[PDB]
Parts: sequence; structure tokens; C-alpha cells
Amino acid sequence: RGNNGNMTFNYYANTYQNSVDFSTSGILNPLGYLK
Amino acid sequence: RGNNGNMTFNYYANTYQNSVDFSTSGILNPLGYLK
Amino acid sequence: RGNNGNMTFNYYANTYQNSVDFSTSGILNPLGYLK
Amino acid sequence: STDNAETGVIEAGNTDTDFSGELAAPGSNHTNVKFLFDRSRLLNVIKVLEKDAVFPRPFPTATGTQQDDGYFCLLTPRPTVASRPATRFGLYVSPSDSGVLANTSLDFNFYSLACFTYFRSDLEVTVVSLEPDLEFAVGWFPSGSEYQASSFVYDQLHVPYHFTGRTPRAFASKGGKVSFVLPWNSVSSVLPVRWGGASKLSSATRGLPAHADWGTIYAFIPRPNEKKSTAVKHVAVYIRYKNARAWCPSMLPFRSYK
Amino acid sequence: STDNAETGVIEAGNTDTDFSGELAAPGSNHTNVKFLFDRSRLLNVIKVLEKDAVFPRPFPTATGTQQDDGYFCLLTPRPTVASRPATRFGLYVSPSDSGVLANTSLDFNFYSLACFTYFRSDLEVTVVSLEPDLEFAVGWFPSGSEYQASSFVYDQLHVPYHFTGRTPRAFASKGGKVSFVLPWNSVSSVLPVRWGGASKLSSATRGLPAHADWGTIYAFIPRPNEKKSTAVKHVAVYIRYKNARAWCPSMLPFRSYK
Amino acid sequence: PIPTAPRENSLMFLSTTPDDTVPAYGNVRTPPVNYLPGEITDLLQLARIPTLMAFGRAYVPYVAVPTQFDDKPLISFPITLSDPVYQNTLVGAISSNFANYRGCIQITLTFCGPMMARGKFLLSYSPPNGTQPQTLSEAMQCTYSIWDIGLNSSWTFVIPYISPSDYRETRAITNSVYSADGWFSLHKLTKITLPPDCPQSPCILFFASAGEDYTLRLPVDCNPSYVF
Amino acid sequence: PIPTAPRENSLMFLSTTPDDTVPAYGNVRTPPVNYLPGEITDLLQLARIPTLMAFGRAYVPYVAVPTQFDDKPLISFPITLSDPVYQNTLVGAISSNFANYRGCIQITLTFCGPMMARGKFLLSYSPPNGTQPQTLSEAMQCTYSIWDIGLNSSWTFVIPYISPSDYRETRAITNSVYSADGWFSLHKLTKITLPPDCPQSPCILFFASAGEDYTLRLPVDCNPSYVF
Amino acid sequence: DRVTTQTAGNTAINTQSSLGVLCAYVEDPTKSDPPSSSTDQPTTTFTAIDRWYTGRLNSWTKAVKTFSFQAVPLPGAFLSRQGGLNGGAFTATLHRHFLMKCGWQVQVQCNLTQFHQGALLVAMVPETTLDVKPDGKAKSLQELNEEQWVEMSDDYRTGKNMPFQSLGTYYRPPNWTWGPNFINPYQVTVFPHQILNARTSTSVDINVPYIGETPTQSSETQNSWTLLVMVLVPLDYKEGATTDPEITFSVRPTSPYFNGLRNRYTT
Repeated sequence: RGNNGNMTFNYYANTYQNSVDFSTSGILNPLGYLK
Repeated sequence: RGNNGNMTFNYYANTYQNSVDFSTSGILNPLGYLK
Repeated sequence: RGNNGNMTFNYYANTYQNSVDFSTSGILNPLGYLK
Repeated sequence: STDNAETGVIEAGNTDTDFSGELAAPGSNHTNVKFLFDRSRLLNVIKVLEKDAVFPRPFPTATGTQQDDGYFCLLTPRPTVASRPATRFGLYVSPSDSGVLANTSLDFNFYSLACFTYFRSDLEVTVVSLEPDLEFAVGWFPSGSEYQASSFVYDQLHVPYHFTGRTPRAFASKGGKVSFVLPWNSVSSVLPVRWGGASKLSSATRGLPAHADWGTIYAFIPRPNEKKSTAVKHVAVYIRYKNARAWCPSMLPFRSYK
Repeated sequence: STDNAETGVIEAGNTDTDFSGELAAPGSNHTNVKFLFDRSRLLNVIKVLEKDAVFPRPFPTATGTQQDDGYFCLLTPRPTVASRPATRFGLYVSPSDSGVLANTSLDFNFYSLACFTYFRSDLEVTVVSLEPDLEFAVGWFPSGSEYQASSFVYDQLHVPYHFTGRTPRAFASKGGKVSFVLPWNSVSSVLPVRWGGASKLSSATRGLPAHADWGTIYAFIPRPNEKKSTAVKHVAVYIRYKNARAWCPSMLPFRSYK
Repeated sequence: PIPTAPRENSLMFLSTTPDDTVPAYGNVRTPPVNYLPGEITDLLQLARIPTLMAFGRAYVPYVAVPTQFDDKPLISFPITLSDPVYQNTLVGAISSNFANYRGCIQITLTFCGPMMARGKFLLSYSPPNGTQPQTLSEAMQCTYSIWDIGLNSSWTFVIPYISPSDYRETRAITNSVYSADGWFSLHKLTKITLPPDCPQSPCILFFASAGEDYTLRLPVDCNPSYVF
Repeated sequence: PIPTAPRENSLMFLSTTPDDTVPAYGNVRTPPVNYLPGEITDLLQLARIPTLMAFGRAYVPYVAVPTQFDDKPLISFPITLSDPVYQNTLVGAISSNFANYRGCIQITLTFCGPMMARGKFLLSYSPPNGTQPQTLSEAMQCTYSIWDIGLNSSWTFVIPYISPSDYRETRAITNSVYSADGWFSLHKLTKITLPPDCPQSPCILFFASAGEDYTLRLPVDCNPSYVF
Repeated sequence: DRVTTQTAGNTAINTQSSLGVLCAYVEDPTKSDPPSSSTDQPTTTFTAIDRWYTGRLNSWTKAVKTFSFQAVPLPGAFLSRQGGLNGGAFTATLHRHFLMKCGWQVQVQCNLTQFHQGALLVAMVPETTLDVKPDGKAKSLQELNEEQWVEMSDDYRTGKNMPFQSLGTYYRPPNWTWGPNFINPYQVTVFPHQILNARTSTSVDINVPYIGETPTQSSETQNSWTLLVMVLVPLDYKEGATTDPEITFSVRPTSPYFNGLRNRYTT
């Protein structure tokens, strides 16, 4: 969620506030996999 | 809770408002215990 | 309750707004009782 | 321990791997990409429009062309010059000479932790004034648009065409500020911090992305052209990268040894 | 009753212990540590920056070094001098002499009820102006940081580097105030009111804690360096110890008998 | 739009509002303080610790006991927590920073003389009267407690709380019955019988703790006269 | 009308508030980025990648090994993440943009000499002392690890986290025990035995990754000295 | 009853007029947790540093006024060898570790007769710089011998003579009036204290845990606890009695957790 301390209430919806992607159809993994 | 009269509603969460301690793993007691 | 038209919601508590008394332990009566 | 760094994968170990120790508790996650870039920073100190301006003509520009330089803020962390995206960043060392001193801008706080190649985020623009008690107004036009540059006469007052429009013209109050989050509007899927391709086919500059931006904001005093003053007023542009996502790890700039 | 005060534990008794009386009802709990320190008080009257300042050089300082004194507020109840933590507190009795009169500060309301040794609390800073209708801005940098002291040129205006940053630069409105609670950020677990150790190993001063602070706030007019005025403007710093916790009971200052 | 009407105290900075404020540098994990012992939950844990009083004779914590027997109190002081025998006690130096109190001042003695010394002391608290009692017969009529010297060497004289109000003032600016609660007075009842080759004029050492029901109220501004 | 009282920080632009703002051009479907691989979830995924350190001899990533054996460290540098052997490592160039850290700096070596070369190297981390150790017997007493040359050609010397605090500073402005955590020192234990017709003075190549528990905190302002 | 023998390691001490072990701030200050600011394995206690370290303290005359005190820094007395207090296996381990963390259990003996009067105030004062001269350096053995007792002047009551960093010739040097490492001599009994009266006891028994700003402080610089022997009632005796009774003190470090092994401390 990032640097967002507003856990309670979002006035504007998720499409207006953020910008979602249109569809086509703790644990940090490494960036290089030896195979 | 101290000098806090806001019994009802906390807008910011407990981590943002206060500063908790990370874990490692009426009745007033005396400060000197005779043993 | 007196001259208080706020029937709904008290933000500050009863101890902060008013001043209660610490404990020790329509109908208008007359001020003089003939006995 | 006994390892091989020629292989390209070196497993990060604790003190207990080679010695007799233990682990340490992971305290904070301030290295999170969505957390690290979610904070405001100075982008460009741009000047405020007082008349129906002209968008700067594309490069190279010969002399005599009456344009308006340093009035437009191309919202991009990449090096810009004269409100157009560039590749090399230049600053002036002996600036008190002839010619037109071009407005160059760069996001200084970005490239010190732009250890990646690609980047996508919803920009949050804040336009803070640098003038005591100024009422201004912030225009915008997206990635792939152009500035409508004329003036239509309203009651014998030359009102410019950048008052109206379908793009957000946010009006500041007298002594107030402007703050509105802009979505990712570019035709590219991500913003290349480093780019090696060419947008055009002939006479293209290698490494210059055409539409890696969030558009261009500008500031304009909301009075008509007859009320044009003389003293130039500035305004500052603060940006914030909401919901940042960064792909493809890359280099950090070369810290000098002098 | 018949007791022994040499033992070190003297049990507090009521009137009914020795005489024929009773108890009294415990009325109020205003001696609670979290309640007693949760109130604002004057800390330091600091001057407002008008240019890209220089953080004061560490002690001892020879003459000729052009620094800026009394512009920084080291947020600590301990005695400070020239915006750096000190041990002895000094005030001026015949101040109208030569030399540079150093800014010294102390929390007067704290030590009268600092009957303890250690202390930890989230500080709540309020920066009240001492100027009629001043628009200022409050910087900060934490316990273990330093002041970025230069100026980057924005549109031929020398904007200093203390506008930008990842630390909170809270902007006051014209006639408004600044108020933001700072967390416990020091590398120490608690703030020693009294300290007897030494932070360094060689040439260390006994009793001077290096990082027993909440950082250092400063005030700066949000105009560039070309708009520097002449008359010096002051600002007042009010602090409040939210969520105070005090360990290890200790002494109170010596009230004189004259 | 929620139509709100702000009050007449809008944008007013009051210093002691019971409320938090906006965080600016949140989400900071402070290091844990589970290792430090002895957390002061309440500052009355320190008023209940007996500290030395101070007596004008270079002010002296003890009381010299002269062998000349004259019918006077040996040492005497009013029970007012702004009196200068109380400036450097944790009872007195905390409660000078407050406005009211309630409860029992607890005066503890310690006879610091030789072991072979005997004798008796009279510890008389007087309520406020028109004139301080001086005769032993005028302090016998008050509330007293005859203290003996022996194997034990302390006596916690709990001064009672006799007040016409629920709280008492702690700063006698204008002297009244709300701030000054009468005098304490230590008479020597029988003279101290020292054996041969023992030091004359022994020393009674005074303490001043607080009772188990000692209560405080209304923090006021302190006195910065120490820093001068 | 909902009667609201705005606070004292009203109309204050703070740069790092944990909060959104009003959208102006909402409902924009961005194109999907499911095709791009390797999303950096956290910037500690890059500090754990070993990068070349830089040594003053035209600064050199490797260490020339002279065949003249004198009892000195072959190369040595303090473990302070503002030291100029750390300006161009992803450990050092990320953590110079922060204020605190926690965890284990991981120094990885690579002997880039010929295959037929043998020999042993001593890799001694010293805690902060009054004087940097120089004798081999003064670095033997510290934390060391004797590294052998053979079929494998790397050694990840995990420098431990020995600190009097939970976090350490990462910018030694005023030098103390909170920013400088003692010296690293590479001694040649036995001299490198080269066979005939093999190049003299081989090259040890140094890396600097981060441990699996390396943690960072408190972003501060960067240094724009690169752009000059 | 009043006869307590305290066997610790191999050095067992005795007293026959004890008042009781003043356990401070906790029930059992022997129990202590390992530090959380170290990742290496701590050197715990062992049977050569779990013992009583008896030293000497300066004598006590009639010329000692009220509140003339004498401070023993801990573990500063092990380094400088104040009063001949040699640690042996503890000093030779504390010089080879960077982080030390222990509670203390002190015991001050001073044998007054039944014909003497006078009372010491033996207290364990946290976090003071009472040994250090106001120039910045600590007192040597001769400077703890030329005076025998530090008189409570105005500079110690107020906090004026505590060490400081000089401002230099650029600043004007202020009139130094206060500093937070004062002594309030009327309020030393807030600390863990026992009065060593002439008519109740000859030995006081104090037991303090580890306190400090960090979960383990440094070894060669810390001044966490400070034994503080203060003269409340001055000594008095008729002529012919035993003059100038000597004062000793016995210090046992309860549960030490050393960290950070390095070579012997050289400046």
C-alpha cells in the first residue's frame, strides 16, 4: 500500500484515485537464477 | 493513556501516532526491596 | 440538563466537560416543613 | 564461505554462516519502492504566464523566432532543456553572456536511488508559489497533446485559449496552493529512466524517448492580456510519485573521487 | 511507629498507624508521569533563516570562521550552547561586550520535576511565531543527521537545499502555526537526563551524551536568497512530551537558601 | 460536502489540550526498554521516600541537642510546604511545583548519637493557633508522641491531615488556614543521660517522607531560581 | 451543518504526509505491465548484489599483491559507509542516501590470478580500537578467517554487526562509535608461490554485497554532487 | 538473625550486625537478560569473576565536615585501582571487551564502637561525574590522597564544576551557573541507600541492577553506578577512644554479560 496511513476510508473510488490496468485475457526473490 | 481525552476515535493508526517498540524474542510498588 | 440542546453526541467525556464530585463512602418540595 | 563469484549468483549470508553468531531482526522496510518515492521534491522553478504564449519550437531553433522559454514544466525526472525532453543535462557555469539561457531541469533526488531502468507511477503535482500573495492558476496538457496558443476576444479583453479546455485548469486561491494527482497517461507502458532505442526512424536521436512523461504543467495569472504586468513572477513545482513500481535493476550515478 | 531508617526501607504510614484516625480518599492522579509532562512549554527562541546557512562548527571554535549562530534549535531539555549539546549551562550577566554571544537554552519546567535519570517520550513540537503576520517554514533533521548547506540555482534564484529533503519541512500559513509530533528517533534507547559515561574514547568529555536528542528544528522564510531582508525575525519553539516514560529515580536541583 | 460550523476558538493554540496532533515522521520502531528496571509509574512513588530536611544553625540536616535544659522546643517549624525547611525534600520540592495537596506529611527521625545514650523526646504536632506553643505543658495538650531511645533508632511521626477543606494550599503567599497547618515541635522530655567518656551534644537527624494517602493536584509553573 | 474545528496546522503543505489527494483526470486505464519481468519489490534486493569496490592506487577495483613480504595489511579500509571505498557500491551508494542501517556488510573476494598459484590470505575484521592494527599478530587476535586458494576462487567474508546500538549511522560527519565500526584488513599470511613462467603480482578483486539481514531506515536528502 | 555470611565464588565475607540486603528497583537483581544490541555470543559469568572485591576507602576524622563525601565509580574503580581495589580476573577481562553489562552488589564496612557517634550515608548514585575534575580528566591516586574527602561546596550542590567543552575564542565565554550532574545533598536518600549509623550496624548491604541508556554500555568509559559515602553527622569521640576509623567496601559484580572481544585497551 506504500506510504498511505489512511487505513479507514477512501472517499474517491479505486478507479478515480489510482489507475488500474485493463485486462488482456518479506519474501524477496533473487534477480538472477542459476540454472 | 495520559493526558488524552479522545476516548472515541483515532484517525491515524497506532504505529503512525505513537512509536511502538520492536520485539526481541493505583498500585505503586516500592523502589527498594529489603531482602 | 439545563440549557443544553445537544441531545445527540458529547465529544469530550463527562469528567472533562463537567466536574463530578468524588464520593465519600415538576415536583417542587417546600422549603419549610411544619412539624 | 567457500563460494564462486564468477558464477554470478552469490548467496547473501549471515554471521552464523561462517562464524558462531545469529541473525538480526529486520526492523524497518523503508527500502520499499512504493514507500521510498512517495514524497515530494522540487522539480522545476517555472515562470508564470501573463499572456497567450507560444509553445517552444522543436530543436534545433534558429534565431529570431519569437517563442516563450522557461514557461512550461515538462513533468519528467529525465533531463530536459527548454521545456522539451533531452538526453544530456547541461547547466550554466558562466551564464552572464548573450543568447537565450535555456531552462534545464532534473530530478536530483530521483537518480540517486534510480537503481533501475523502468518506472511507472501516478504523479502527484503540487504547485507552490514563490511570490508573496499571488493568485495563479495551473494548466496541464497530457502526454501526446499540444498547447492551444491564441486568444479569443471576450468583451474587448483578449482572454487566451488556455483558460478553457477539457484538461484540468486548477485555480489557486490568493495565498493558496494547487495539488492534484495525475494518472499515468503516457502511451508507453512504463517510463524508461534509461533508454537506448529511437522513437523515429530517420534523423532520430538514440536514447531520447518521445513520450516518456506525465505531460506539461504551466502557470498563468487568471487575468486577461490587457492586465499584463512587467515584473516576472516565479512558481515552484513539487511532484510525488504515488503507487510507484520499478522494474529491471540498473546502475547509480558515478560519484566522483575529488 | 518504632522503625529503623538505617535499613533504607521506611514504610509510609497513615494517621491510623500511630494514632486513632483513618485514611483519606485518593483524589487526583496528577502526579502521573504520562500526565505531568504532556503539556507545552517554551524551549528556545530561535532566529529565522533567510539564506543558505552554515551549521555551527564543533567546539572549540577559533575566530574568523563564518558560521551562523542561534539559528538552530537542538530539541533537548539538557543544557545546550550554540545549538550543540553541552554539559554546563551558562547565561550572560554583563552581555554588552565583544565576542559572539552564544545561544543557550534549557527546559526550566522540566528539571524542577526531573526527579529521575532516564526518560523517553514522543516529542510534539509547536513553532509559534514572534512576528506580526509572518509566513515561515519549519525544517528538521533527525538525531544522527546533518544540515545540507548549499544552494541550487532555480531560474537564477538561489534556492537553498533546505527546501527539499525527505525530512518534514512543514510550511506555516501567513499568521498560522506549525505543529507536528516527532517520534523517539535517537540511537539511544532512552534520553539520559543525567549521564556519566563518555561517547568517544579519546578526548571525550565525561557526561556529554552525543545523541540524546530529538534532532534539530530550524525556521526559514520560504523565499529565495535574493529576497533576503535586513531585520531579524524570531520564532518560538514549544515542545510537549507525548507518551512519557521515566525510569531510575534521582535528585531535584538545589534550591538556594538566600 | 459535510456542512460544519467551526467554533469561536478556531485556530487557537492552547498549550494543554488533552489531544494528539498530526504525525510527520511516523512508523519508527524505537528500541525496546524492557531491560531498564524501576519505572516511575507515578511521581508519588518518590514523595514516599524520606529525604533530609534542612535547618538553619551552612544549613544543617541534623539537630544539635544542647545539655542545657530550658523549657523551649528544641527545633520547631510550621507545616507549610513552602517553608525553607522544605525546599530540598522530595515532599517539598515536588509539591512546590503543584498547587494543592491532601494527605499526611510523614516526619521520620533518627537518633545519630552513641548506643549507650538513653532519653526521651516529645514530638508534638500543633494545629494552627493564635500563638506557637513553647511550654512543654502547652505541647502536651496538643497531639504528641513520646519517643524513646533504645535498640531501634527511628520514629515515623505521621503528622495528621487536619484541614477545614478537602485540599490544602502548598504555597503560603497570603498566610491563612488553607496553607499553614500549624507547627511541629520537638521537645526534649527527659535530658539525655550520657555515660562517662561519651561525646556530649548528640545529633537528632530529621527526614520528611509522605504518607500512604498523600495526594497532589493542579500542576503550576515552577520556579527557575535554581538556574541563576 | 457538521460543526468542525480545524487544527493549528490547517492549509499547511507538508511534503511527506502519508495520504492521497484529489484526482483531477481520473478513470484512466493504463496499459498492463504483466510482460516486464523482475519487479523490484524492495530496494534491498539490490544491496544484496555484490558490486566492485574502488581502491586508490585512476582508482582500481582490484588489489595488486607485491611479492615483497612486509608485516603490514595489504589493503585496509574502515567499515564506514561514507568512506571513499564505498561511494560506488550498491551497498554504499544506496545507504549514503539513508540515515541508519542494521545488518552485515558482506565483502566477497575473487582471486583473479593464474590457476597454478597457491597461497593463503587472512581476512581480519577489527572492532573499533584506539589504533588500527598493523601487525599480523594484532589481527590474528581479532575476528579473522584464513582464506585458501584452490579449485574455488571466492570467499564471502560476512563482516559481523557489532554495535552498542540497534542501528548504526551511515554518514561519519563527527566520527564516533555509532558510525565507524572498526577496520577491515587483508594480510597475506603465506606468500604466493608462483611456478616458473607465471605472471608476478596477481590481483585480488574485491566485492561488497549486503547480508541476508541487512536493514535500512530513515531516508534523507541525497547529494547532487554527481551532476556537477 | 543479624549474622549473614555471603558466600560468593571463593571469597566469602561475613557480618554480624547486618541490616539486610537492600535489593534495588527489582526483587532479584541477580536475574538479568542478555543484551539485544549484539549478535555475537556474550561472555557470561564464570567462577573467577563471581566474587567479592574488597578495596580500601579513605579514613574518617573529626575534621570531616557535614556532607564531605567520597565517590567510588563503578566500574571506574577497577580501571584506575582506586583504594587498591584490584579486580584480578575481572579487570583483566573488562580490558578485553568493548561492551560490559553487569549489576553491582556493594557492601561498605566501617566499624564504629558504641562510644563513637556519627553516621555515613552509603548510597549508590546513578550517572554522575563526581570523580572527574572540572578540566575533563579523572582524578589520579595522589589527587584522591591529597584531600581524602571532597567537600560539598557551592560548585557541587549547584552543578557548576562539571566537565565541559570549551567554546573557544570565537564565542564569549558565559558565566557558568548550572549543570545537570549536580548533587542535591539533602536528597541523596532517594538513591538506594543505607545509613551506616554508629549505633545500629557496621556494614551496609546494597544490591543494584544494571541501568543505562543502551542495553549494554561501553566498558572503558561507563559510569553507570557510583558508590557515594557521605558524612551526615560528623564524627565525635572523647579522647582515648579509637581515632580515625577506616572504611572499606566490598564489590561483587552480579551477572556480567561481556561482549565484543578485542585485545587489551591501549589509548
